[PDB]
Amino acid sequence: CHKIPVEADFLYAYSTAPGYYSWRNSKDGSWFIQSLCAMLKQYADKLEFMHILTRVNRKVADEFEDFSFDATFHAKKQIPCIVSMLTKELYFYHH
Amino acid sequence: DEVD
Amino acid sequence: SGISLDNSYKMDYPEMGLCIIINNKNFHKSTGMTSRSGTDVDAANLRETFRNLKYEVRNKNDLTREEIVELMRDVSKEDHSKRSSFVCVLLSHGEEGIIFGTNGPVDLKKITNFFRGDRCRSLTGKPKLFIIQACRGTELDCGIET
Repeated sequence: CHKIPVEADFLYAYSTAPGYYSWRNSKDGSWFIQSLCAMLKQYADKLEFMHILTRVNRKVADEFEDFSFDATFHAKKQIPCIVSMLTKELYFYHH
Repeated sequence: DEVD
Repeated sequence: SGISLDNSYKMDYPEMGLCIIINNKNFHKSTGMTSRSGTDVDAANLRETFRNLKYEVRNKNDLTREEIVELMRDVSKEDHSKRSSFVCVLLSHGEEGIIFGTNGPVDLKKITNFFRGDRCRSLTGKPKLFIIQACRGTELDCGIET
């Protein structure tokens, strides 16, 4: 009885804000993927996906700051960027 | 720490 | 039956769906792109995390731009009728709107267009998740002390 947009039902979970570098630790992995996996492990049986990704935003924003011998690159920060074209709530569990 |  | 609500995606199909992880660590020398130390830790963490969410994980390593496009095309032409969702994780260099194959760039729009509602009918109405660890430019966030 209707159409949906061809761009509907996509979610882009970007590691960093538009225009910005994204940070990766050579020993620990990237700040964003480290945090995403931790929050999925802790909350995927408990929280809707946008709320999980908001916890990821907080973890990356609060807990990481790079160390560099280069003054241009030292002591910088990162915020991930959730881009949702979803039309429903997303829970990884059911029933 | 490195950039991508 | 009783009152029904339709506010959440149906995630009780027989399969959760595919989780495609593209892990680009080493780039062709001619590109000048640096190796992405640490990305194997990410790829292993993602494989385990999405395994425990019951996704069918497929890890791919060091794909050219041509291989990325062909992989995405082929996956979009699979029958996802029995799958609840689709996940693609991209680990690479990037700039705004772009992720890098080992030999050059791919527009993110080219990748995601394969999964458009009109082009992948067995995923129409289902969540299509793209998780992107890549640069989006060269700006640095100086932060502010609280």
